[PDB]
Amino acid sequence: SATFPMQCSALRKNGFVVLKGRPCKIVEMSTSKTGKHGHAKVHLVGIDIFTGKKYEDICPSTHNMDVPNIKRNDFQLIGIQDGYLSLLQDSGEVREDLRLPEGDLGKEIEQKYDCGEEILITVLSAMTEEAAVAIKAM
Amino acid sequence: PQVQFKLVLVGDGGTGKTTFVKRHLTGEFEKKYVATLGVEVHPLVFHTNRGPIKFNVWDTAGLEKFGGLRDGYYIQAQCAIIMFDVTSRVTYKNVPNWHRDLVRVCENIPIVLCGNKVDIKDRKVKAKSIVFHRKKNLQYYDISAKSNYNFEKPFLWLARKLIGDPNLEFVAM
Amino acid sequence: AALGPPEVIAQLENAAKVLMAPPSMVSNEQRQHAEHIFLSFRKSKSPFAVCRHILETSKVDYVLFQAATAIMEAVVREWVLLEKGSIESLRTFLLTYVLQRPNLQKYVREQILLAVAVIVKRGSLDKSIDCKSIFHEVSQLISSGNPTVQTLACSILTALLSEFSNCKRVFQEEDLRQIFMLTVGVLQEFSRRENLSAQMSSVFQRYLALANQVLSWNFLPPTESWREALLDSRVMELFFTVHRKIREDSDMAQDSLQCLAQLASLHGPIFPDEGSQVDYLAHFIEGLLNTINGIEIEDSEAVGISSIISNLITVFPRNVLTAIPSELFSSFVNCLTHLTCSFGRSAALEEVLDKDDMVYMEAYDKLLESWLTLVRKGFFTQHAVQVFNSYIQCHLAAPDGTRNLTANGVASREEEEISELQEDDRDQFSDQLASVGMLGRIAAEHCMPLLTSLLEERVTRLHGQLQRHQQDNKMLDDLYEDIHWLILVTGYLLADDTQGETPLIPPEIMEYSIKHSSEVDINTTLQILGSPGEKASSIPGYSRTDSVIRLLSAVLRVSEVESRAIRADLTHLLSPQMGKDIVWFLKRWAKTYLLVDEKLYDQISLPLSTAFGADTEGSQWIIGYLLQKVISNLSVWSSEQDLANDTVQLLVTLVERRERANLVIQCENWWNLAKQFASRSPPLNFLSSPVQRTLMKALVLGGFAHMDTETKQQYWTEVLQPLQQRFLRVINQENFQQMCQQEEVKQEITATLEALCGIAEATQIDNVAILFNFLMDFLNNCIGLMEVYKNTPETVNLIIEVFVEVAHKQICYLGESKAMHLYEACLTLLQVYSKNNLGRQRIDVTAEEEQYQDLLLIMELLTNLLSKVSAADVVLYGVNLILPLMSQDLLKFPTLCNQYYKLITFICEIFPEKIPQLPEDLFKSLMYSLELGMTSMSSEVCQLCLEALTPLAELFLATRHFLKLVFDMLVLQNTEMTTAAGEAFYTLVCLYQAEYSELVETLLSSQQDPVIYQRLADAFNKLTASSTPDRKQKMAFLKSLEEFMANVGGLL
Ligand SMILES: Nc1nc2c(ncn2[C@@H]2O[C@H](COP(=O)(O)OP(=O)(O)OP(=O)(O)O)[C@@H](O)[C@H]2O)c(=O)[nH]1
Ligand SMILES: [Mg+2]
Repeated sequence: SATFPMQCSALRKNGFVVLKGRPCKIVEMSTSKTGKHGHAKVHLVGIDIFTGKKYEDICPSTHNMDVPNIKRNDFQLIGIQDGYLSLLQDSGEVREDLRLPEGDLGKEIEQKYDCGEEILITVLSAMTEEAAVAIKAM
Repeated sequence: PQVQFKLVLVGDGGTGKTTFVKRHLTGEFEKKYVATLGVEVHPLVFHTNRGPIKFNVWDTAGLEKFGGLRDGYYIQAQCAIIMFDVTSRVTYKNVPNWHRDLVRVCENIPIVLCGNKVDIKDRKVKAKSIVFHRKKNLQYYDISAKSNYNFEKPFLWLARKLIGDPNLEFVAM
Repeated sequence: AALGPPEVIAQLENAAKVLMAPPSMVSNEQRQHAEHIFLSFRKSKSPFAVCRHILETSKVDYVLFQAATAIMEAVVREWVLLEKGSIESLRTFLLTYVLQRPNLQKYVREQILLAVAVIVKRGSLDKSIDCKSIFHEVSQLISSGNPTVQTLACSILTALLSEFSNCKRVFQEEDLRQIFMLTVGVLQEFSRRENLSAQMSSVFQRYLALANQVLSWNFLPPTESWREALLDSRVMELFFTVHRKIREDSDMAQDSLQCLAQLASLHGPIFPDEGSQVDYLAHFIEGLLNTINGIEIEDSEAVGISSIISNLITVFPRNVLTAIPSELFSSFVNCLTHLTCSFGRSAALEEVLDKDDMVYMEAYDKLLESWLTLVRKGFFTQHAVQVFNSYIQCHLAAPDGTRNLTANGVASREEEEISELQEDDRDQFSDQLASVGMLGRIAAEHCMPLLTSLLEERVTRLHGQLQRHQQDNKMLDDLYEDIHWLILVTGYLLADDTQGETPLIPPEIMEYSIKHSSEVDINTTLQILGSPGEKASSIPGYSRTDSVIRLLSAVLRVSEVESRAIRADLTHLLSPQMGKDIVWFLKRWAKTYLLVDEKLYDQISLPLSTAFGADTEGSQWIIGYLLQKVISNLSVWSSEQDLANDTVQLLVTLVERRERANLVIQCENWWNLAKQFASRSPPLNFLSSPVQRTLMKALVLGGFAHMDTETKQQYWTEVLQPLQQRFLRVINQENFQQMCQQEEVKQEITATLEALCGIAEATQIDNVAILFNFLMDFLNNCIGLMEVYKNTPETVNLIIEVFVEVAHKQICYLGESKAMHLYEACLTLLQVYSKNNLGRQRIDVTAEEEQYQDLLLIMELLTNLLSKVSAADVVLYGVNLILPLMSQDLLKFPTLCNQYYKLITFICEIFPEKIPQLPEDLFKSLMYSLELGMTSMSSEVCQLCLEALTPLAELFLATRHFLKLVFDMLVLQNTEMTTAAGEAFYTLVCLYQAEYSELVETLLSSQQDPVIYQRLADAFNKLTASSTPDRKQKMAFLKSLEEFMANVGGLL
């Protein structure tokens, strides 16, 4: 698990790929060949699905690239413990290991939490990292 | 004494001028369309076998409403790039107008015509339909601002004409 | 601006020094301040005297430029206020101003002459200033011998010409002719005199270029005056002699040759009969040949000469071409062949020299194009042989050709990185390959054995080279290029493109096969065709084989070489380009030389009937051979996207027409390709998404060919049954939510959805109700999949894509009940998507991108839902569901914006009655979308909204609010004048006349000087006079709005 290999030619322009060690969403994928009769080589460039930094690489087609296994899950927010989100699965389980995200999203979580709204939190687990990435409120 | 030339980027609104320059500059392609107001001058450095060259590309506005001074920006311009959208025929019909304004404020400065967005399937303006390259100082290129396609070609041709060395080629720093 | 104070001139000059300063050293506040100084100065009321003073005193060229611009804009803004005497005095002031300053800065001079031309044309609009006064002044300016004054007159004429490009046409018939006659006279006087001075040669340049622009004017009117101007022989001989004199200028030569080409392009009703065309064409060919045969073509003249020749051949009809003297026609065609081969070799040299300006490639392209137009018993056979041999010599490698020869043999330089956007040779050089193919058809007796010999030699060379590459690296690519061009030429020789109809065997090929069918043993021919692995030279009597079938067998032997290289691990040594060539060729073969219908030809040769006939075993062999080819390519060529897609397209070609699908489904390779694809085996799962979609389309398409019930059930249960079984078992894996994220499940669901897209794409008229009933269950399961993959963007987007595919491909053939079921499914899917994405907020990593894609597909779904209980209510529920998702930033994606506004404006124009019946937030969102589309964004969007307002005038508060906006669109200053804007303005004016009189009176009260109030009053009165509370009521309101704009458009 964690990552599965896939021939570079088969990479979707809408999918993900591991670039320079980080899981990235592919934002551009262009093909070129050296000669007129040369074989194809792909120029990938993607955004780190967590940090947001741009990583790019050029590798020939037919060569295998590592594709990260991406999971995204919805927990309902039931607590904020000293900065650790207390999240409730629909199966009844509560996970208090994930921290609160920095930036305006953590500000939205604290504001909507002190206000008492039922807040749904989407956490993104990629390879070895997990992070809260989305908020849905009704 | 740095070697630099003034380049004026003209064309109909939404043909991908700001996209062309910004991708030429940062490396990111913006899918959203934010219309340019007046002009924005961006310096572009190219390392050649004869040294560095700087093109201060004046990214001008396509819409008449946001034109600003329009042809007033063409004064003392040393070279130009006219851009049109190969998927929008009206942007091609307007190319002789831009050519007229450039040739009025400037004169025989070398101009490069660029048909952008060749990466889109339904292409209305065919490549063989162009007669603009038939001149000693005029040239046409097929470019795609997305895929970084024929990006350096207008600047290499313009550099060869402005310097006068057809053996000039771009190299890595 | 004040006339006198030093602050005005000082402001303008300081602003000029700021704007002309190096931009990196001037803050944007200072820049915007300066350009605001100039822009506000140009918008002032009556700056004519002020600008006169600036032009007479300021010494800063930028300020003079901006002053001329101010005169230019003010004379049109306040045209109705100025008197004819003051306007003419201003025009003469500009003319004399630039006249008395010969060393004036160029762009200042040209800006002032632009002001003069604008004054003249604006005078032509109101019939105030005629062109004959400026023409007399120009004539007097030319009559003086001063080359600078002559240059000035030529500049004035060029300004008039550019400015005039009813007014344009009335200028076309009269004034343009006088300009052309002035230019022609100047060119005559210059051609007579020998040895021009340095300045006289420049006046000659500028007037020759002026003639070039005059002739190149769009649509010269067909009058007897233009007849006497153009059809006179002294003009043709004039430009021929002029070109002969300034030939070595390389710059005036192009202007003269473009003049001659434009004279050669005459074709309209300007020719009174067909005989004058023969006289004109004959004299033109005479002067052209006399000019060419005693002149070295050089570099600057090639494209001009070729453009003249191709103009003559393409423009004049064939009956006029054949009415000239036979000797003149023979000399013309001989010259065409000579220049064709010379330009061919020159262009082939330009390829290897890697020159920046390609001149001979364009000219050679024009000449080959003219050849194709000209040729399409045997007259051109010798010429066709010459041009064909020159093409084959220019595209073959060093030993037998001059493709890579520079008179040295350097073989070009380093391999140039080729992008995927670069067009293939068979597309870029399609016209040349078609021309050379036709010339090869009329001269087939020589060309076909040549192509067969070259193809056999290159085949053996490639076999030996590949065997050697196991135990000259550029020699392999040169060989690949040889086989490349040979395959292209052969393909365009043996069949056509048509792209709309069924391609037939070209008549020359069938005639050649019928005439020689007695000299060929069909058994040895079938042995050559049936054995593409062994050499043709070693077979019992290969010489007596049908030349056509031997050529097709040559390319087939190339295909066997490639396939045998695939059988070994030598796939890495092959050329994917050559693979594309062979696949394209076999595709073309399948459409012409497979299952020939004898009802489409008067007579078919016996060799082509027995080998490619309907019930013959030759066709059953070729179809299976192509199947094996597709299996090989799909087995190894996953990494080359072009080659893979072309291969699967060859498959679709083998299955499209039922005559071929009935024979392809009996092959075992078809069924093991079905199983191998449905098994998701290692080799085929490396293919991209569109390749697998097309493959699914081919298999489903094959499922509707001739089969008995046994193999029918076996086929459907071998193709569509594994999809149902795997999909239903995955969604029943005791998992409702937890297991979906794992790749073993997500990849299988993705594969199923892609396959569904292929099935939908295989839809035809007889496929619906069967394919649709198969897809509907998958849709109803895709509802729950939409609920399960909430946070998985790619899978949601894919599901929506299958709904878009089914709705687009099938709804046109569906009935009413089925379309109702599809409508319910789509509405439910949009309900789930809206429920999961309503108040969701995300961080970064291109979330706006993903919601943009989803919304784009949804918009296409609603559009195809509007293709066909009121049919449009479900679409209203859809736009109601996804409208809150339409953020202001998502409308900055121009594609999504255009689709959304096209959809909602189509809903407002057609079926407008359902708009007031919408809820409050829906109605407010729609009205705000229309106001935002009119007031900002694109002109296409604004015109779409204005087009949506007219069928919405027949709740009332937003319609009353539109009247103010449309009044500001036209009466105030977007600034695009449109017929739809006038229609919406009319309907909104006659609707609420109270707010209309309120706005008109409000504007008439806020005016300054009563001189404007009077003409505004007459204008608005003339507007209300034609309105007088549809068709006849608005038809006159449109013309009165045109007069209003032409009388109030300045008053800004
Ligand atoms: N498909 C495709 N889209 C492009 C390309 N270049 C630009 N675009 C898109 O076209 C739209 C317009 O691009 P811009 O560069 O902002 O247009 P512009 O030249 O700045 O026009 P104005 O500022 O109005 O004068 C944007 O949505 C770009 O993302 C291209 O090469 N291919
Ligand atoms: Mg711009």
